[PDB]
Amino acid sequence: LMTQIPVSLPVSLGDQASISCRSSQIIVHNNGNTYLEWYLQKPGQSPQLLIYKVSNRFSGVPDRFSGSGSGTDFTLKISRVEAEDLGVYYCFQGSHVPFTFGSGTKLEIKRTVAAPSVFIFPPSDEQLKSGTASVVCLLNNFYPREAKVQWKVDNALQSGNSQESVTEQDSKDSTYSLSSTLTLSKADYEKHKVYACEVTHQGLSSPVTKSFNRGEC
Amino acid sequence: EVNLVESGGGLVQPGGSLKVSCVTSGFTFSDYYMYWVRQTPEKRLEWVAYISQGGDITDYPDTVKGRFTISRDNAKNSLYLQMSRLKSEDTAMYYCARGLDDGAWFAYWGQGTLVTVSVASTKGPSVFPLAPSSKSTSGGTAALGCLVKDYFPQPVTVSWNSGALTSGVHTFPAVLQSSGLYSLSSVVTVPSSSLGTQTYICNVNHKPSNTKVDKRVEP
Ligand SMILES: COC(=O)CCCCCCCCO[C@@H]1O[C@H](CO)[C@@H](O[C@@H]2O[C@H](CO)[C@H](O)[C@H](O)[C@H]2O[C@@H]2O[C@@H](C)[C@@H](O)[C@@H](O)[C@@H]2O)[C@H](O[C@@H]2O[C@@H](C)[C@@H](O)[C@@H](O)[C@@H]2O)[C@H]1NC(C)=O
Repeated sequence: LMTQIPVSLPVSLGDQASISCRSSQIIVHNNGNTYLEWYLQKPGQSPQLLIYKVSNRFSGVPDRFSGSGSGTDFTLKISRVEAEDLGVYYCFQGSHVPFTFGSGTKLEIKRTVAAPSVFIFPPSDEQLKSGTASVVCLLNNFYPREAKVQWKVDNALQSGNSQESVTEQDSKDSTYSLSSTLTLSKADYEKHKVYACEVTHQGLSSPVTKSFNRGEC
Repeated sequence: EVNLVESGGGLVQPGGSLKVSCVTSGFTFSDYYMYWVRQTPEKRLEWVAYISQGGDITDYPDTVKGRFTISRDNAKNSLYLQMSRLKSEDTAMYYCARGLDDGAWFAYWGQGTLVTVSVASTKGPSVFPLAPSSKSTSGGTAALGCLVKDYFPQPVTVSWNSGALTSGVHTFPAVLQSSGLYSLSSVVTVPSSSLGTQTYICNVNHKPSNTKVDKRVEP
């Protein structure tokens, strides 16, 4: 089997990174080399091959990636981390059955702090008529990932009718985005005019709030 | 160019049966050992099966041994995975892969086909809009989108102007609401100046319920 450490790996561009794996038993086939491989699953895509047979770079992989290892420990090294390299890496062993994968190591690009562009989207009539109206608050492109989102209906802290959807890091600028939806039934929503979404972020000194005035037409 | 295409998965109930297939293109199918790999919701990756070129040599991990059967039709360059007695744990993304004569397992991966295993009921999504009336126009750029509410099973594909709006698109991953229904938002940010001329439309698609919805978003 396999053990992959570390789980998370914050790295700055240009930095070097090392991800290692330890198979339960010494991994070797018909002495036909150790069949240990490394995969990169970029976000929103299928995994791809980087190195196979411990250190052979698959066609198309840039030389910033290299593999090594002995007996039971193998390591993947990235000499200069570039933006395109973010995603989850997996080691894999094909020398023994069952063929096993490592749990994965998520590589995240350390970037300069950025503030989220908060947004509030009140429910459009088309869902209001249907009943359940949801007010979505968007925290666009920020970093780090630490972000608190609290709901203030008029001044009530809605500790229930909300959920969060956080994206993976974006290779265009290494940021994240988050969405919180306050899902209300026509009545509850209808009962109050103003709805506020309060954001607190590391690059955000004074927690910004985002509110609107309820309406109809 | 070389590529693999998996197809044939959807919602099947516990104890049921499904047969996923994979179509080869760009290489001599009959010369290669083929594989079936799966990724669970928690993003765990697992090997499912392999089959020799002739079709006489195959193997599977104990977890799927006996319920699954891998087959291939060299005539039509397709690879099949017969799944029987499905369990909920079998819920995952199934990929087919091709290796290298050189000594590599998965050099070529397909796109994957999602197999959901539950007693739930297929339900189409309600493509709602997100109006950027005023509390969003921060200047010369604002965000907007379509809220794809209440649907099952996954997945739901969203597009903007049928692919004529790539950069700027922020489609968030689905959240399993309380109702046992998924919900997700696809937002995009555009220059306030673009509004009007730039006709913005999101094309939602929930194949599992033959739902093909389009929605024009505006100021
Ligand atoms: C460039 O042109 C081509 O690539 C054209 C295709 C090649 C021409 C026909 C090749 C005919 C031989 O095919 C090879 O058969 C081997 C079995 O005899 C496969 O190896 C087996 O793969 C299994 C699945 O993973 C499993 O690992 C077996 O243990 C493994 O057999 C072992 O390794 C062999 C190399 C031998 O040393 C054998 O003694 C040993 O038991 C070949 O599969 C490839 O290699 C293995 C290691 C794995 O990486 C597969 O994914 C590779 O495809 C198979 N060759 C091909 C191309 O399928």
